[PDB]
Amino acid sequence: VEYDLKRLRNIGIAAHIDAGKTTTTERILYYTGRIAVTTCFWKDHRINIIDTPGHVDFTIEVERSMRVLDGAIVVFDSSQGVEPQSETVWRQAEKYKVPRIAFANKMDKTGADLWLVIRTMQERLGARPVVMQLPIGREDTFSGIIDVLRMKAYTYGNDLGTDIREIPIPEEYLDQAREYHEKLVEVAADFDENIMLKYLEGEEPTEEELVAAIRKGTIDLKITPVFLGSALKNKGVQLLLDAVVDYLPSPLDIPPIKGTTPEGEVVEIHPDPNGPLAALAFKIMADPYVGRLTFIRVYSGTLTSGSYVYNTTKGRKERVARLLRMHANHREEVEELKAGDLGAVVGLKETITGDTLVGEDAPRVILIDVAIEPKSQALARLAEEDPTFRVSTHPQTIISGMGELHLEIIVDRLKREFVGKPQVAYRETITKPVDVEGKFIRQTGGRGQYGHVKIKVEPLPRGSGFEFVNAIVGGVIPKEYIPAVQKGIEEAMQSGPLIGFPVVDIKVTLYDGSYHEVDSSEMAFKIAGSMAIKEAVQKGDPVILEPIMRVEVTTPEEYMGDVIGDLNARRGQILGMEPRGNAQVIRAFVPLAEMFGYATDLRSKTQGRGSFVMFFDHYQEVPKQVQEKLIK
Repeated sequence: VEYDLKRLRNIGIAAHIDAGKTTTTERILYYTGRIAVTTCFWKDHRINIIDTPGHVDFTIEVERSMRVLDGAIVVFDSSQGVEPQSETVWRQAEKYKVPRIAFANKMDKTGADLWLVIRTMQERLGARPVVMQLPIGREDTFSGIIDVLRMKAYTYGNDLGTDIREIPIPEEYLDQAREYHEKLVEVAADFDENIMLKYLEGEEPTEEELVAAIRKGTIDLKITPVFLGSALKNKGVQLLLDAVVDYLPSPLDIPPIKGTTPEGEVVEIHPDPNGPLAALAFKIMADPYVGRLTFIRVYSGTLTSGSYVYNTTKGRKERVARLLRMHANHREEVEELKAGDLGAVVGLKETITGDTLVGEDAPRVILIDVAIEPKSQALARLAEEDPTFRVSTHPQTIISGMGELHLEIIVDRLKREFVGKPQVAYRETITKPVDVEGKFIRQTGGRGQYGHVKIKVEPLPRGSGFEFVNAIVGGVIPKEYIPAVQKGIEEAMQSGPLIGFPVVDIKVTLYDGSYHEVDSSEMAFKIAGSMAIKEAVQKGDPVILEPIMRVEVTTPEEYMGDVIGDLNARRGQILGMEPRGNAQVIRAFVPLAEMFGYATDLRSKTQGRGSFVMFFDHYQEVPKQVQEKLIK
């Protein structure tokens, strides 16, 4: 027992609400247990069920769940083979090379057709599905299940799990079974010479040889075993578990994690339990009792309860208080988890998500501007984990950042778990130097105020910041007011003359002005300060800056032309492309303003088998034809 880096099946049930992700989890977990990272045992192995995002899209969150897992059981809804949805989910496991197997769920629901799945998987995804098992009974008849590798049936006696008897294949499926068993002994062959030499001879091979070779190829991305059953009817669950132990890679099967070490250089973090530790923080979940739980993954070394760790990605030092293994039914406080395994280190503050946690003796290694925004309790927690969004100032409630409506998730991680105007991040700038002037002649009723400055606004290199300098010689504007001025100015850059966005990249030089020996004030040189600007922005040929992005749309070659065409309409600058195994990805530079709704546009133009992703690339003007629209 204890541990073996070998007996470690780190998995995630990559699916969707519907395909039956949860119940494939509920049911898996129910059986282990008898005979954000749950765990348990199955026939000598520790199975680690690293919860997956499963909200169809949204990558950074999806991605994270993908680089911390090893297998990936993709469950398709039998009633419809690769429904557009399951495809992208596949696509994610594709982009990350995630070894996987597949479950032909709902194998008793009307639509039910194993082959419809295999057919589609072979067609649309273009993967080489092997055929591990055959169902007995049809859809609303679905009783037993035929294992074509060992040649034996499993007749589930009911929709509970209170009955199950191994049986010799009922002769009604003797031939069909025997046909598929041979296609199997044949795929094996591609992967194991020794087995082919026995195929060419009618000499059936060893079960190991078979199951072992089928194992090599899966872990190799050359095939994708397929199993079938029914979660909510309790047909095929156990077998799905043996599949996991049977063909999924353990931590030493995958390829070692690179990791940045200073002096740069990227290196190899292997799963050595007797070496210097290196962990990663992937998920944080506040706990009602015990509180803020950090969910780690131990890449190198061993982590022991009560140990001083050091968080490379943040400077802090941390005392890993105690440790916890979440279980379906009972948390499990433990004394140490060596490289390969994962869990909860309770008591951590300062440390976040995506953070590397080394040892105080180990060698230290580190393993967007949020451009869109709408309008006490909540926001602090939803800020516990999510180094992405931002609680921000501005003229007044503005959750801000990242991918369209991931904002909305915060909204349903708010008003559910706990508006309007999703807009772009424009800026404003002058294009030609302008020299100006402010004045303020008030009587305020009884106390005369006065302030008059003369300035010179100029364009500064895109990227340069703000610039204030003084030309006032031997006071004409008494040294005391200059600051009231720099502040009227500093307020003006909040809301540009045009569309009212942050005036940027300018060089304000104060050079002349005037004052009254008693009528002046501070609030008078702040007023004229904030006039000298607004005028001087609307009088230096004001522009509007905006976020040209960098998209990553993925179309199976099938629509790959009306995309590169509609993409074009997006003021887009397609620059390159590459083929992602099956389909093809076409990167581009589409001006952020041109993309709201885009989810849907790509949905349509491709039978929803399309997925884009975008990361803010930069700023640059927008030509009059746009600015003229924008300013209207």
